[PDB]
Amino acid sequence: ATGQDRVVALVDMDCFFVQVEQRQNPHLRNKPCAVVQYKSWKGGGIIAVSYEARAFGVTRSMWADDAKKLCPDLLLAQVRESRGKANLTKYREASVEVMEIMSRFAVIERASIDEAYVDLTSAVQERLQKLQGQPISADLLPSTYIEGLPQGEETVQKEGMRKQGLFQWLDSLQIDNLTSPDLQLTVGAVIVEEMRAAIERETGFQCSAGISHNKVLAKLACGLNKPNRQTLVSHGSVPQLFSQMPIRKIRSLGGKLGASVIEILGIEYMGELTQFTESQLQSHFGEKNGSWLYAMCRGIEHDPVKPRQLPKTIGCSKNFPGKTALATREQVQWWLLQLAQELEERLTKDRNDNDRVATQLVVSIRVQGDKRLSSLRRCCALTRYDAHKMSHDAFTVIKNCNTSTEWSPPLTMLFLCATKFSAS
DNA sequence: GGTCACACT
DNA sequence: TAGTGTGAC
Ligand SMILES: Nc1ccn([C@H]2C[C@H](O)[C@@H](COP(=O)(O)NP(=O)(O)OP(=O)(O)O)O2)c(=O)n1
Ligand SMILES: [Mg+2]
Ligand SMILES: [Mg+2]
Repeated sequence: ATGQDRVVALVDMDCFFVQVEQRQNPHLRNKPCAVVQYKSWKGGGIIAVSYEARAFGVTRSMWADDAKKLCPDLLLAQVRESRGKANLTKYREASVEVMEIMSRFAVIERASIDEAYVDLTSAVQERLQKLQGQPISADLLPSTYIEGLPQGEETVQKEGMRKQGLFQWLDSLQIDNLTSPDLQLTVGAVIVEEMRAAIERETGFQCSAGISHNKVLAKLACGLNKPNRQTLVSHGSVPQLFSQMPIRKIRSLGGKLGASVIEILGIEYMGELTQFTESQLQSHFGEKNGSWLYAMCRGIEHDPVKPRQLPKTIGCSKNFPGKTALATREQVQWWLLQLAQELEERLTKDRNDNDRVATQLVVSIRVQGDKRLSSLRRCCALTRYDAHKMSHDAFTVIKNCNTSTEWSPPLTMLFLCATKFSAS
């Protein structure tokens, strides 16, 4: 196939944590902004950045003190601290607002706290049926961009260029054909406009979206015209788009695999992948990766949009870097208890909200000087939503790790995760 | 820094 | 694992 079977959208909130704080605090609005956690060290780590702030070069993971140097006026919203650790409840709850709205339109997959994939194939056919032999107006796509267009003097302005590109696309469109993938993408884009308007109107949160035939392309497209804009990436636009597209850009090619792909094949762009036979790619990167790469560089992916509105696992973690590493048994127990308590609060709310219970508890830790995020992973049955029992059980699981009332080596990280959810 | 999902074997 | 490592937000 040409992988034009489905219409898929990825909707991603623009600087989400910042928006949540901005909505709550009007003074932050339309200003260089960032969300930080753990203010005491280096002003705290920046985890979210407003677009005004990004203009000053402020970036995520940048110490607030350093960010201040770039942007003296930068406004900061602090992640809530509960029980001595960052609490992300406000953002999770804000995420639910967005997810619930999106769920109304189509079957959604929660890719992250601030984004979800949508399969609009069914919705599109019905809408196509609803409007018959009906030409699609540009007004229905006020925030839509057509990648690769315009092509072949208002062009000086970005909005003018967007209008020209959109017009070229629409004039080209043949609406008398229901089957056409481009038409389907276009109608899908119309719905996404409606979906995004509903999100903004109902939550006050602005978002961006990518409309394409698969998840990878939808995701890539979404990023192209952020913020507060949606981009339609057609099948035909892929060759030109991928021709200069760094391999790392494609989802899942951001890490080692992307590097090896680049390193082994001596190429920099997605498009260059077309040269190679499927076997060739399979030989270097194996059976699953090779097939995925071969199809993907051709704008073809089959990964389905999973029907998962609600997350699979609920986890609590904290880090005790460097000196702060826990070197006493009582210390480990107290922190396990703090994690367990928050987990219990989240688990209990989850059970009431989602009608399910977690049957398995996962405990993960890191010892100092270990190069691995997890020094050890251990699991024990989770039979009660009791923080004291859970923390007590977790200690039992990891206690042996200690080497000779004091803990050695000191623990750099503690992780608690509830998993294996069951209906209740 | 804190949470995720998932492909391994 | 069951338990580890990858890639993501
Ligand atoms: N390393 C990261 C990346 C994201 N996040 C959190 C904070 C973000 O606001 C939120 C959403 O991630 P994101 O979509 O990658 N970025 P954000 O929404 O902030 O800005 P956009 O670029 O998407 O407009 O998750 C995080 O906590 N740690
Ligand atoms: Mg976002
Ligand atoms: Mg995101």
